[PDB]
Amino acid sequence: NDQPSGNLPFLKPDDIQYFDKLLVDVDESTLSPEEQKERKIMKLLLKIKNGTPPMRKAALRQITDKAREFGAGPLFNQILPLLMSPTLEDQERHLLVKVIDRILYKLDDLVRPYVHKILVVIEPLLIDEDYYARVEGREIISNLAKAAGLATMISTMRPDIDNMDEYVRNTTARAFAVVASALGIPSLLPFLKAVCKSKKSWQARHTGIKIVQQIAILMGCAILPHLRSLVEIIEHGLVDEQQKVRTISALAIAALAEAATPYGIESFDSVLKPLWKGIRQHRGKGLAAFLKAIGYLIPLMDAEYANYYTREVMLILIREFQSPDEEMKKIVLKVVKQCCGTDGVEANYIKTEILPPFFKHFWQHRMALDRRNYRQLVDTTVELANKVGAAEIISRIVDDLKDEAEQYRKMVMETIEKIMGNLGAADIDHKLEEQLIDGILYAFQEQTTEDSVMLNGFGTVVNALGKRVKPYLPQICGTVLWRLNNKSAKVRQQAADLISRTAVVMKTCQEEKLMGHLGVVLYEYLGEEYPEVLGSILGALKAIVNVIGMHKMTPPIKDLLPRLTPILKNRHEKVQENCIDLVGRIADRGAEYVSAREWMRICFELLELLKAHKKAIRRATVNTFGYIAKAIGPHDVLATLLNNLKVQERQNRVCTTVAIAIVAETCSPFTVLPALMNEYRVPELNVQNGVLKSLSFLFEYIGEMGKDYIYAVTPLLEDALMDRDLVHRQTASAVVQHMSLGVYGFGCEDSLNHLLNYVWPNVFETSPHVIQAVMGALEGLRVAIGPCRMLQYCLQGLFHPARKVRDVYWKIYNSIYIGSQDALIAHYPRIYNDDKNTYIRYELDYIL
Amino acid sequence: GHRVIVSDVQESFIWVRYKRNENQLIIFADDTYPRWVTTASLLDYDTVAGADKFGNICVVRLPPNTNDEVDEDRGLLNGASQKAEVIMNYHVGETVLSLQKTTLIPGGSESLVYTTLSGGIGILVPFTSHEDHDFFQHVEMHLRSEHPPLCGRDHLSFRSYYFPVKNVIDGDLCEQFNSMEPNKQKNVSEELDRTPPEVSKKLEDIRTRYAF
Amino acid sequence: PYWLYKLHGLNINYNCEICGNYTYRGPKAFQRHFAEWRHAHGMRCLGIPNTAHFANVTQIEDAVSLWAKL
Amino acid sequence: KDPYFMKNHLGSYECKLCLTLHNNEGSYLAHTQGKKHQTNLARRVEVKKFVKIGRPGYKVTKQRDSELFQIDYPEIAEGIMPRHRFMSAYEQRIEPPDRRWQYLLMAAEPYETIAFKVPSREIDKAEGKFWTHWNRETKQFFLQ
Amino acid sequence: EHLQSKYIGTGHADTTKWEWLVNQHRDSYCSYMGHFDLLNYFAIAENESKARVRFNLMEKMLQPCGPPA
Amino acid sequence: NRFTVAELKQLVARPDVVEMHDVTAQDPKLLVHLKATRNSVPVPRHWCFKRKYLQGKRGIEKPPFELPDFIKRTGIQEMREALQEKEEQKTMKSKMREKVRPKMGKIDIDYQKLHDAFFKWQTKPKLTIHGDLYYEGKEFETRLKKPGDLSDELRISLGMPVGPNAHKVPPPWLIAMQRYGPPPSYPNLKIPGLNSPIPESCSFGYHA
Amino acid sequence: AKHHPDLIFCRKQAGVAIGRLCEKCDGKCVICDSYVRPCTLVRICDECNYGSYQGRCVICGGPGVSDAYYCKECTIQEKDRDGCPKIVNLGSSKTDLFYE
Ligand SMILES: [Zn+2]
Ligand SMILES: [Zn+2]
Ligand SMILES: [Zn+2]
Ligand SMILES: [Zn+2]
Repeated sequence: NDQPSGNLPFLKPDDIQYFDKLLVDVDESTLSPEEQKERKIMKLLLKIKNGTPPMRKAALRQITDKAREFGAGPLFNQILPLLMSPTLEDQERHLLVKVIDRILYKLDDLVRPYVHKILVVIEPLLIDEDYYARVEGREIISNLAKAAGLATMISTMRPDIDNMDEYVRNTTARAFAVVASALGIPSLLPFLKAVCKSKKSWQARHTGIKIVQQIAILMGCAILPHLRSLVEIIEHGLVDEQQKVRTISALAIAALAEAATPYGIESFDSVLKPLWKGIRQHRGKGLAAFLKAIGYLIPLMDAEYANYYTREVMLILIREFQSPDEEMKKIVLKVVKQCCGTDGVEANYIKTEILPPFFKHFWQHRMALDRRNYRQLVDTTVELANKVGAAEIISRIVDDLKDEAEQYRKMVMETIEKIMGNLGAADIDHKLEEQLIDGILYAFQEQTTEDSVMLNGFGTVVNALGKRVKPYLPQICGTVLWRLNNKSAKVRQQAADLISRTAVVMKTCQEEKLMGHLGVVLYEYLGEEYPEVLGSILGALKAIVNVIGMHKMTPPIKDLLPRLTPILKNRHEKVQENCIDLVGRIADRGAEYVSAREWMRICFELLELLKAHKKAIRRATVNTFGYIAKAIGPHDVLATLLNNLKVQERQNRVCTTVAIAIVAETCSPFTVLPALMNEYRVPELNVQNGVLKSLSFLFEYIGEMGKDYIYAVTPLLEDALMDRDLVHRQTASAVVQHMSLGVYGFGCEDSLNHLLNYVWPNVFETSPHVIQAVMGALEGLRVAIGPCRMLQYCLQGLFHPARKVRDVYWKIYNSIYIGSQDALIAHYPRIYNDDKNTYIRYELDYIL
Repeated sequence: GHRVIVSDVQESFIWVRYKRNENQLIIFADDTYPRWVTTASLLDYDTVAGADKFGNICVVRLPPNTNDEVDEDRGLLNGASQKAEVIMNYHVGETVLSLQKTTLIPGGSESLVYTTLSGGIGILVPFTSHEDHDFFQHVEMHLRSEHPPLCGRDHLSFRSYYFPVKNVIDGDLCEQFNSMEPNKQKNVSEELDRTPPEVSKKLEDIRTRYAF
Repeated sequence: PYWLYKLHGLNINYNCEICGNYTYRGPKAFQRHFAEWRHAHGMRCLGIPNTAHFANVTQIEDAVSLWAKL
Repeated sequence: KDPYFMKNHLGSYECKLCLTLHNNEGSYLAHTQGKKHQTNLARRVEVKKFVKIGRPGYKVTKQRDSELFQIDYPEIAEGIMPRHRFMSAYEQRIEPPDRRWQYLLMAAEPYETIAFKVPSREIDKAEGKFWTHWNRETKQFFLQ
Repeated sequence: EHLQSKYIGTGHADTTKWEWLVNQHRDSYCSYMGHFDLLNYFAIAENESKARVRFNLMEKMLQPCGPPA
Repeated sequence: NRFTVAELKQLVARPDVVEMHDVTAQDPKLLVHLKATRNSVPVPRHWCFKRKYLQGKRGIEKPPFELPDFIKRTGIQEMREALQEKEEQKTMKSKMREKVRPKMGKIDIDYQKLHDAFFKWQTKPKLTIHGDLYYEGKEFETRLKKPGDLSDELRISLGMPVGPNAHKVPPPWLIAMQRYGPPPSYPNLKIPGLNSPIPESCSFGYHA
Repeated sequence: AKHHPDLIFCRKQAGVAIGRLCEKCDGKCVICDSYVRPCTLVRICDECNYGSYQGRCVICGGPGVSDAYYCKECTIQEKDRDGCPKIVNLGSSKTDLFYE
């Protein structure tokens, strides 16, 4: 035997150490102490790590419900060496940390010895690459924080501070920051005060100042009330003999100053003199950290000191534009952004000597490759355009819209689109708008990627030029149409998308001839085999339908929608989404255009525009059902949606109960309501829960018009709440909730008091969906019939002998109490005095 | 006459029958709510309007059967057997200490005058026809939307402070139709499909008919 | 069936003194037996009227005190 | 012909003696086999299955006696003697009108069962031990 | 758990009679002095002024029912 | 510590309500006072059961649903029943054929009749007061009559025609009541032809 | 949300920063996730609206487009008068789907 003895999943040949004890069968006796337990919790891990998703969720529920029984001992000494394999995967690591956090709510206060053993596995999740692995790392160290308390964390993570390895020291710093978040700063602030002033080895001080830095970059403005007592910790640095300690003290000052913006500048006053001495006296990377620190401090400053500190830091910034090293390039690229966002630096000084060496030394090719040097450079160039002007920057980078690197043209187009989104296009003269029009046409024409940045740049530019783009629409549209004929398939998709960006600028430029030119052109490009071409065709055609009238467009809707009804059978999500957006706009605004049997033969098509995995498709098709109903009447579309209720699939039945509520309220609801009340007599489960779910949605939609239809459906919910199958009771409880909030303040407090008598015995159910449906119904009846009536129901179960009834009645009383605490004062019962205590509220009792 | 309406200091009105052949005092109806009634007033042979310590005003009308002939062990819910029912609840904001059915102007009609504890004096007047009641309901249902109160307190959730409101239209919100800017009055009035002088005429007709 | 009388409280002895120290093999059956012809006649020898006030009293000396209270 | 299969008010199926709910068509007829249905069937065969049946009408010789039927029966080759029973006309394959008399029924395995109409209320006793004789050697059967 | 730390007066499955009634009395006292007219009504029933009644109520919200049990 | 049902019944001013479990509470005097407070409703019956509150409604067959009368007078039940029984004969050939060539106007009833039946002929249903909770047997305990009146149902079974002639109609125990007296336990019962006039007090009898 | 029961809200003191909803989340009530009758604007706290977290979707964490709203059945139940309704943790959904 080489694979274990059952329907346990496949053992990869390096998983034959951790599940080695599964190839031999135990026949559980003669080897069964708790070992027969741990082999069992061996088995579950194999069903989790290697299994099919039914095996996954079965073993995962079976390991959460018995985590009290298994104990943290065997469970963690099996789980932890499995994560320490050198041959994991991303998803196996993810399912393992899911297994660890799913037992951290059960093994509260039992992972006390296993904190360090968890941390030596979990700490490298914080420095990991993908974001969600970082989030799982932070989440379960916060859970380990709140579960292990505080003092156990300090006893575990203190030997990991003077440790020799830099990776364990950095990850210990980030673990300290996340336990500081989950347990508050002042809980452990004496420990940080201890470790940062400790003087035996500088690596302890470096670690504690790293802790302060990651606390500041983790929790942003929640460091603000404890800021002064925390910068007093750091200020004993910046004068240490080690350069690493001073460098990380400056970086911690920068993180605290970025965190407390704009505040706390009085708490930063004891830091400015060593910062000034440090930037003046020496050069290196300490200069870079000090420079980042002052660049974050000076926006927190008043305008006199801000002006004085800006005008004598520009000298170093011009001195460091020649700098070779990349991190100081990023740092002065950040410092320029904040050093010119204030008053004081006059625009002519910036345009004479700040920006020319800036454009000489920073608009290179290699700065576009690194993403953190891409985005920082474009966001700094935007701020320099905010201060100086639009034309001075745009004329300096507009010639590089015609470059031969795609990333550099992407950078330049992103800069230009952010400038003309912020500032505007009034500054640009006529000698430069032709420069950038030819620039964006060449940059749009010659992209190899599927990025939308050239598209949004084109849209923002021709939105900013407004009416000044008129002698370029012959140049653009002739570029577009010849773009729509290619052997390539994506570049046709680049063309049609462009039309949907530049449809809005031709009506505001008195150009409806050319819209009448390219609507009829786009009419025949929608027989395209490629789905993502035809999706962008439909998007462009939607933009044209919006920007012209519906009833004055040249491929007119008499013969545009009949061409659209076979497009609607295309299973692609893009084509479906754009086609029913367009069919919905045609259906409400232009329903006088087709046969009113064509609307019937497409409202049989929108039953399979459900089962569509996108949820915007599914919520546009139900609005289309409402519009079709408002056209042709709520008696043919309703029979269609009621035949659809027997289909066995949710995402196909709940989104037709939505549609029944939509046709109910877009017409008047009586037009649907007998037929919808008649379908409760169909003896199938799904159709009865369908009419109850659709009554829930109907009452939620109509709101205050439920005063007329509550007596009609009260004998329906009184029948649904007596039914054995608990989905009847959860959906009828949802109907009771929405109806109770819909008839509030109208005097229908008798029907709701009738229905409460049937809702209230479902209090003791333990299925979570039905208990939240009944409890939402109770807190939605509280406002309808009063807190007095709900207190009369919640009374005498508050002190019942069984805990199982006492805790449910106490949580319904908590919902009433926090719902309406003042109104309960009149409604409390009279409770007589015992021997030692007095309980009669005597003040209410006496009478004038 | 032949009936007693005993106001408890905590619970509610308790109907009591007195008999002529015997001399018994038989409880034959009570109310489901607790109230802390201060004073009360009889309106019909059945209904009792009452006011309470906290600020509300209720009207408790007996059910249409409620036979008085009970001669004398279980109750219904630890109380009497024919539970009376409530046909308005309304919050006033002050402890209403005097209720009286009268006619304040000759040539007018009857109206329940209440005098509160903070000096105020108000009236509760019935509606004649359903067109008046529906019109004033739509007027105040527009004024909760267009003209919210100053403190931010929701007006429906002020009048439904202790018990939820029932069958009473707040005319102090309605008579703030004469106190908005005329664009708001034109918006509400065209939403009512009338003209704002006709709405103010209809809005003061009830006051001049019933009271001052 | 073993589990059907272990779930139901059955064959777990409980004794009602007023019916001559009669026996009962179930708590549900016990509180059912209180409103029965046999137990009502067993109180009728005591002269205590059948109401709901005398619901779960078993020993006669408590029942006659409770009826003395009324 | 199952008399316990019920379909309820919501389109599911139920065993009525077991009082059990079943979702689909195939989950009832996989419950009819199973320890819940069989033991409840016992609380609420082989020899019957293997009965040889040619259905050959033997020759009877009725005769008015006074103080009897003479059936010639070809070989059985088994120990079990031929058996009689008195049966009422109330249950029959066609159930037609005029039912209301009794039949003295005679049977033996390989061959057909024979019935004799009795219109009188009482005249003899249709009992096995008291009043039958089996001349197994010559293979004539007796009953009076 | 987190409700009774945050929103006071709620209560749980093990809330005794004294804690429930002391939250009852404290909410009653804050609604007496909160409403103007309940304070009017309690000032008429004595001859105390309104600030005397508010001081008498406010000094009673510490231990209104008696010492705990 | 837990004093029994006896002393708890002695202590409480209303020992009607104190049950088997209330001695096992954590505050018995308060719980039985709240059990005997005025307009509260009691805890549901199935807190101590074993059957998850409605899983005893297994084998009983029930009617589908009775529509209310004002909706039944729209004809929607007859049209919709005929349409379902017509659709139950269709094969998938004609079910997907009338998906692309639909014959509409199959019901198309009117809107004035529906707006009438929801606004003109709307009927108040039969509600209930706030104490009356629900238990599992509730709708089949329907048994919940007076001296001097006999129902039509009982009169069919007795063979006693309702008429006003107090002597030929009377119940057959009339002659015996003339001989032996009126009911010992109804002192104020009045019977026509005995102590009430024969043609005047025709309601069979009355307590007066 | 109500669909995912493990998601927790911020529930700290609501400031002046108006909450925003992404393009995938448009129309949703924050507490209910219903699309009808918006009545009250969403005010998120200051830690949930800081720096890079500005203009971000309340439910998702994606880039916001429109203003966020409570429905009318959250308004009249006063579910808008508890804390900052910014869903804090991303838990057990849209994380394994990233891992698939
Ligand atoms: Zn069965
Ligand atoms: Zn909501
Ligand atoms: Zn927040
Ligand atoms: Zn979102």
